[PDB]
Amino acid sequence: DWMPGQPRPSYLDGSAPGDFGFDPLRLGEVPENLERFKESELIHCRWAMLAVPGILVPEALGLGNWVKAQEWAALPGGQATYLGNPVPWGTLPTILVIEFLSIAFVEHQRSMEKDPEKKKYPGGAFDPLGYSKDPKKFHEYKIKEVKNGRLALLAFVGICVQQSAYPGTGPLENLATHLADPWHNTIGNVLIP
Amino acid sequence: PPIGPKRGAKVKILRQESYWYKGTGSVVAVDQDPNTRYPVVVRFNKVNYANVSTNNYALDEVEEVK
Amino acid sequence: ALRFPRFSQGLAQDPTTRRIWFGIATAHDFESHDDITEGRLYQNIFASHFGQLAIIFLWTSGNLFHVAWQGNFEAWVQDPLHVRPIAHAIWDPHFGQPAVEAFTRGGALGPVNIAYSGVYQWWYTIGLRTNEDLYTGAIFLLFLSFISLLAGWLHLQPKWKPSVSWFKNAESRLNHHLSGLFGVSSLAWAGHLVHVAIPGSRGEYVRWNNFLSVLPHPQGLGPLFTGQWNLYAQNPDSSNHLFSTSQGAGTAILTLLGGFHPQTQSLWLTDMAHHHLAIAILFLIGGHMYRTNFGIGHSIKYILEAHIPPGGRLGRGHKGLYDTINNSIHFQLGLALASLGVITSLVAQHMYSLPAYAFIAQDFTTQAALYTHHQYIAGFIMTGAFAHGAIFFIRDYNPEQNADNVLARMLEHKEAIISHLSWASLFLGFHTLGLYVHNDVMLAFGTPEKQILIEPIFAQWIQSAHGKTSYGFDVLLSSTNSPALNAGRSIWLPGWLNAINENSNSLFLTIGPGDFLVHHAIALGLHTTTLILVKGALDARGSKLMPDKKDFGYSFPCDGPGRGGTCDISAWDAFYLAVFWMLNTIGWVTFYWHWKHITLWQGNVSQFNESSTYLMGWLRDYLWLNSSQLINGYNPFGMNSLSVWAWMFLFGHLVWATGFMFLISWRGYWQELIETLAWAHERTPLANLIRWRDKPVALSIVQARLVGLVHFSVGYIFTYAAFLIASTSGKFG
Amino acid sequence: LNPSLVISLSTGLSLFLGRFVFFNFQRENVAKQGLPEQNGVTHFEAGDTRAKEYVSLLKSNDPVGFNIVDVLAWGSIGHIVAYYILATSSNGYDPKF
Amino acid sequence: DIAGLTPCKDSKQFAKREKQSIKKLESSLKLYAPDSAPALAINATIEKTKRRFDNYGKQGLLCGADGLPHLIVSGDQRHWGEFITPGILFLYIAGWIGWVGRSYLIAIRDDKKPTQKEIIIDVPLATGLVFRGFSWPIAAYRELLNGELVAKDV
Amino acid sequence: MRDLKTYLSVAPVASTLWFAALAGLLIEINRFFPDALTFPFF
Amino acid sequence: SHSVKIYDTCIGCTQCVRACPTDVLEMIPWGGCKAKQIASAPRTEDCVGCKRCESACPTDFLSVRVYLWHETTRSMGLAY
Ligand code: CLA
Ligand code: CLA
Ligand code: CLA
Ligand code: CLA
Ligand SMILES: CCCCCCCCCCCCCCCC(=O)OC[C@H](COP(=O)(O)OC[C@@H](O)CO)OC(=O)CCCCCCCCCCCCCCC
Ligand SMILES: CC1=C(/C=C/C(C)=C/C=C/C(C)=C/C=C/C=C(C)/C=C/C=C(C)/C=C/C2=C(C)CCCC2(C)C)C(C)(C)CCC1
Ligand SMILES: CC1=C(/C=C/C(C)=C/C=C/C(C)=C\C=C/C=C(C)/C=C/C=C(C)/C=C/C2=C(C)CCCC2(C)C)C(C)(C)CCC1
Repeated sequence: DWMPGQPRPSYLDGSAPGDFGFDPLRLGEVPENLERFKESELIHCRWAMLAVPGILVPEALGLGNWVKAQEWAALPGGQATYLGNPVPWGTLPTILVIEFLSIAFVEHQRSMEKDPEKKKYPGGAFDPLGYSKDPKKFHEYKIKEVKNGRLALLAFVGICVQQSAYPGTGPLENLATHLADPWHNTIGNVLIP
Repeated sequence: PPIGPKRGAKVKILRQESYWYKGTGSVVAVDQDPNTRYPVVVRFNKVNYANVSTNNYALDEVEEVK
Repeated sequence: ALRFPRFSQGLAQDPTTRRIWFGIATAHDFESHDDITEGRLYQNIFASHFGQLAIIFLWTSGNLFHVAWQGNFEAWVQDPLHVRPIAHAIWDPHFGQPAVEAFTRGGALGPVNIAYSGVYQWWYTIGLRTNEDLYTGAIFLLFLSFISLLAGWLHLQPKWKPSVSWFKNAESRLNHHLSGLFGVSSLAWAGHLVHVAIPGSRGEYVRWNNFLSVLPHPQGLGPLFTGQWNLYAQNPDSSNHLFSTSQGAGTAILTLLGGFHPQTQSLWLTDMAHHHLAIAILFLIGGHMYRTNFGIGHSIKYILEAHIPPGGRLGRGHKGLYDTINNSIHFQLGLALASLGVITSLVAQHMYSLPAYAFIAQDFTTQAALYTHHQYIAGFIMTGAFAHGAIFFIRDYNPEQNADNVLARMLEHKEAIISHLSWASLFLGFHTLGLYVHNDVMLAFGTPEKQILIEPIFAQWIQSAHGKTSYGFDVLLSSTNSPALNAGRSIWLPGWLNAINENSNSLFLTIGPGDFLVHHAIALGLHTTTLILVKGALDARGSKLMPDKKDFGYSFPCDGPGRGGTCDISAWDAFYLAVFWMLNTIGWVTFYWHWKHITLWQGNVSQFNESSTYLMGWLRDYLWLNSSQLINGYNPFGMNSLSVWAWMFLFGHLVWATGFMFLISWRGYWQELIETLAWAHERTPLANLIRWRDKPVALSIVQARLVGLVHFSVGYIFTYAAFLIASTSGKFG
Repeated sequence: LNPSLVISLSTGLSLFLGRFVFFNFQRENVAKQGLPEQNGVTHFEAGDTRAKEYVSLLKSNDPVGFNIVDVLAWGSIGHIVAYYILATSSNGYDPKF
Repeated sequence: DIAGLTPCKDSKQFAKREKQSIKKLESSLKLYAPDSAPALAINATIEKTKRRFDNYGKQGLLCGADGLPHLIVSGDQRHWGEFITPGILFLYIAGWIGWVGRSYLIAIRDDKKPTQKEIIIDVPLATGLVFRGFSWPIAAYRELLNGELVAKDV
Repeated sequence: MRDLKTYLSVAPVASTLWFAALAGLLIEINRFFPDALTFPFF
Repeated sequence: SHSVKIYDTCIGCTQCVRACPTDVLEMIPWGGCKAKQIASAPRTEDCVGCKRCESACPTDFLSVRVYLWHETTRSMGLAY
């Protein structure tokens, strides 16, 4: 339970992977809304779970932070660089067009399915090692996935707010700044400036 | 067996052209003789624009409240 | 029939004079005529539209012809700043010789009128130079008037009248009006500017006889198809250019600069051509939305029925509104009038701050005249927009077909709407009048430092965010490194910041306490007029004092003196009351505009800034002070050319006061008087050999209200027009 | 830069997308929205002569049903894209970071 | 400064107004006697003028080109004495009045002849009710949470 | 005497007294703290 | 001639007939009320439209209604 001693919603019993009875705004009071919301939750969680390593790893490497790495684009002679090598097709417009075409194709492909259990767990060509063997370790894996995903979303929004507090910084620069004087470099200095 | 609500009950008006519409009044007499289309006599707490405080009503324009 | 009027048999059998009066005032209410169909109503309205189009073309024909014939245009084009434009000649046999001498100005050879419509500046701006252009245009307008009349006739016979369900095809009409009527017209206007007026302001005279042989740009239509549009803006007019000459002229045809033209204090022509091209593109692309004969597009009814929020807070949403709008003409007219009224006062607000015509910002009287004209017309249009909503609710509304959608829900909590409008307008009135009276008392006692002077810090902040640097706020476009100022610094921000930070134009004038107080008065006016009109609309189907009002029509006198009395209970009567408040509100607005501008044009802005905060200031320093020349237009020692305004001023005061009669005295008194007079006449010798054919009767109740209101607002407009024109024209500054 | 190259590239991409990616979704949305109706019937069945669908040219020999109208719509989508790209790629405009 | 307004201590126009008004008073004074009662009244008014101008100087108000004091109601903290704290005072007193009135109305609504107590006040009852407005905020809060402030089914 | 106590609580007399007392209170406040434009305390 | 209509909520109090200044109204027998009486309006070509009858009716809402309609000599109250 998300709040011990707090009555559960009627429509949220505790069977769904991740249901801890949390919906104070009753936005899932309609079932056909709740199905879309479950698929939506998993999509967001998966994007953030893939994103936060993409934000931490190259900064921990010898590269620029997640904001700095997307700054050539706003200058005319823009040119990207992966692992310190000038991307041949690095210019902006080619990248924008390619991104559009590919993402549109795959996302419409996603929209064209109506299971609605496949909408969140399609599997098949997406489950190579076949971890969908047993329906009891399967539900366990579902819970662990959703839990890590909510943690990942928490961390991504934390990254964004720390960014807008210290413009021109990275997350690991923030961790270094905080380990450099723990009792003095904390959130107080940005809530009571 | 008589008709209608009891004498001195508390009823709600459903005749929307009435001044006391969706308000409440107290029954005082229910004409039992059929051939009368408005048997219930209801007395109200406030007067309407014509300075009148009682009116006749049909059986279905009156709904008992508690 | 067998008598006038034919459309009403009930009026035709009326043996009193009423028959004539009401015969005239019911002639265009087609839904109330005997033997009316749907087809007859629609076809009548179509032909009537065509008649109005002919009217408009004939009127503009008249203006062109008359300034080309009795006018001043040719001399005005040679020096727009030092000559007064003529409207037309005066021929009046009651004139005496001194008045003849007094009105002969502008270089004319006899008495004339000076024009204040602003047509010389507008026609000069778009290309017309000599009297033959004006004659040409007038003849073409005569032609278009005749063609309008011919179409109106043609679409009334059989073999040419359309059906009711042609008129009910909404998707078709919207496709055509969006891409055809708004987009194609704007494209062709961009064309006229690119081909005729942009050259016209560079020395060349392109006309019908040579235009196929003059390039508008050095590399015509090359860039457009190769894609590099930027070449069309590669060489703008330099900022030392003289309008109708080649000195300092460029070659660009489309730009985006932002500023004003330095010499004429007007918008650049290239900016306006580029604007019209841009919006014509937008309209053309957007006119391809709804579905027609070709199997693609949208169903409006489906969009309306699909928009219902789950959780049922809007009930059944918009389900069924397509047929409520498509079947009611009063609904559609109310919508049309509301949109047109809002954009009419938008025209008013944008034409004084961003003048489009060359040398019009230096003609102060035309500025004031145009602003007041367009604001008053917008106010009337608003009152009509709300009146046709009440007519729709009475006549064409169907409850069961709108069950539980947004409309019936509006009807279902009318008390909560009216009560909160009432609260808002009470609050504004109390505090605004209270602060004005506080300030007046403070100054009567000689303590102007005890005034309550609230500073409008939000409007000052918004002006800073546009790049004004008079309040030191340093926000968007007024800061140094913000992305807003950073992203536009190359295109329009130089010209914009240059114009907004100049303090002799009207682009975002400085504001202070006086502006705060008068703006809250304007808000009070808008809220109270809205309260009256909305209450009249939402109570037109019935209330508690009369629950069956819908069975009586839009307009009727009363329900007698029973139930306490029911004078002025129809929805027509709510409209009639709201017209007074509309007039008062537009009065406050235009008084504000004219006082601020007349003190700015005199280099005496501190006068307004000090006197505007208490009502004795408005009465003495604006009304009384600016009246001397007008009322001296004629006096025991002679008359000057202000005479006609000094006269008109008094006319307006007279008509207004006569309106009080019809509004305070009511019918019974007059009817008894008339019975007395009828006796007197029938009894007198040599005069009873003459017999009237209609029995004379007093006017009707609703008729008396209408006639009183008409006198009142005619007097209103006339007196204010006379004073405004005479007090600006007398100073000409 | 090369105008006709970009023009036909954008047009061919738009038309391919219309015929191979969204053709189903679009047909389904058009089916479920339907013909505009007044008072319960379509505009023809209320007496409007000029408001009858053009059955003749809509029919097509495509395997899926692409016709002249889809070509016009999607092709001009591609043209508008191509012209935006051309204009702002040659306009010399530059913001600043 | 804020909206271009400089402080009344540093405003030359503010001073000019002060001394102009003061010596207009003292020109009206030089009559009737140097000690008669009119002279005493005029001198009292002069001293009151000095006190007023100096108090506006102390309180840190903003002056414009007119030389008169202006008011900032935006929420800035250097100026809460201008609008927000007198506004809190007003809202408190107004709620007090209205709350007492509503509780009186409710207290008499069950009488056989309620109108008799509307045109002829029950003064001991009102005397018992006047002082509940002192805590009207807390009471109104717990009356909103109770589902007790809004007449149900209206 | 009881009738007088009732009469003194009729609407016009009650309002007259209420507002005369209120007027005295505001008058004396302004006689002590004159020319207030702000809350100069805290 | 104006229109006058009687509705079945009438309690047959006769107050409307007593009030008419031109004798438009009338009582007729009925069976729908304790009075076995109902108002009727047989002579509406003489109605001046004063609504003196409506001020007299006690039912809520009214049981007699006057709809002003086309005007004549008698309806306008003209003595000439
Ligand atoms: C100067 C003339 C005047 C004034 C002051 C008003 C004022 C008002 N009109 Mg009105 N009106 C007028 C002319 C005027 N009207 C005319 C000519 C017409 C055409 C017939 C109308 C038609 C009209 C309509 C149809 C409506 C109004 C409404 C209103 C009220 C709007 C709410 C408001 O602003 O809060 C208050 C503003 C005030 C200015 C009140 C001022 C009075 C203060 C309180 C004086 C305080 C008294 C003080 C203690 C001393 C008392 C002295 C003692 C002897 C009693 C308001 C009281 C609307 C309304 O009722 O809103 C709910 C409304 O529906 N008016
Ligand atoms: C491309 C095809 C097309 C075009 C061009 C039009 C054009 C027109 N139709 Mg039509 N219509 C069409 C197709 C078309 N229709 C079809 C297919 C149908 C059947 C569904 C209809 C059914 C129909 C009906 C039933 C009616 C019209 C009407 C009208 C006229 C509107 C009134 C008017 O002139 O105001 C002019 C409007 C504009 C110029 C555009 C608006 C301008 C905005 C508001 C502001 C302008 C800004 C600018 C600053 C102004 C400059 C000011 C300065 C110069 C002084 C107009 C000329 C009405 C009519 O014909 O009256 C006789 C009307 O009754 N149409
Ligand atoms: C496109 C705009 C438009 C259109 C098409 C209509 C159309 C219609 N209106 Mg409407 N209305 C409009 C705008 C419009 N209105 C506006 C802007 C207002 C606010 C003023 C109103 C307010 C309004 C009301 C309150 C009513 C209508 C009514 C009507 C219907 C019949 C009108 C009629 O023929 O009576 C006859 C026409 C007249 C009597 C006009 C003659 C009298 C005028 C007012 C005097 C003109 C002043 C004077 C001569 C000029 C100055 C004098 C000189 C010294 C200079 C009709 C369908 C009436 C109706 O029948 O209900 C459906 C109705 O009661 N309208
Ligand atoms: C300035 C406003 C005004 C005006 C002009 C009038 C005028 C008149 N009132 Mg009136 N009245 C008014 C306000 C006004 N009242 C108000 C506000 C109220 C409310 C209290 C009343 C209440 C009232 C009552 C109760 C009575 C009158 C009566 C009269 C008439 C008196 C007889 C008379 O003198 O004939 C002469 C006419 C005039 C003096 C008007 C001016 C004449 C002009 C200058 C002549 C110009 C003619 C012109 C060439 C026409 C041709 C123009 C062409 C284009 C058509 C008169 C026509 C009384 C009456 O009817 O007497 C029999 C009557 O009993 N009034
Ligand atoms: C430049 C000319 C200006 C006028 C252009 C408008 C005309 C084009 C559209 C008219 C459609 C006619 C519809 C059928 C209407 C029709 O022709 O029906 C003929 C009409 C019979 O009426 P009906 O029985 O058809 O009535 C049904 C009505 O509901 C239809 O409106 O008889 C008359 O002609 C009466 C004449 C009175 C004339 C009164 C004089 C009015 C003076 C002003 C008139 C307009 C002038 C305006 C100038 C300011
Ligand atoms: C009664 C009725 C009616 C009528 C009604 C009316 C008359 C209404 C109106 C109204 C109105 C009169 C409205 C208005 C409005 C407006 C709006 C709604 C707006 C807006 C906008 C915005 C939002 C903006 C934005 C912006 C931009 C764009 C940029 C700059 C900045 C800003 C922010 C400004 C009808 C017939 C229908 C029906 C029946 C009933
Ligand atoms: C036979 C066939 C084929 C072929 C096909 C093709 C070849 C296609 C196409 C097509 C196309 C190729 C189409 C197109 C186009 C279209 C359109 C429809 C267009 C447009 C445009 C627009 C409409 C606009 C323009 C403009 C202007 C005019 C102005 C300025 C700018 C803009 C842009 C706005 C194949 C073998 C494959 C298969 C089998 C069959």
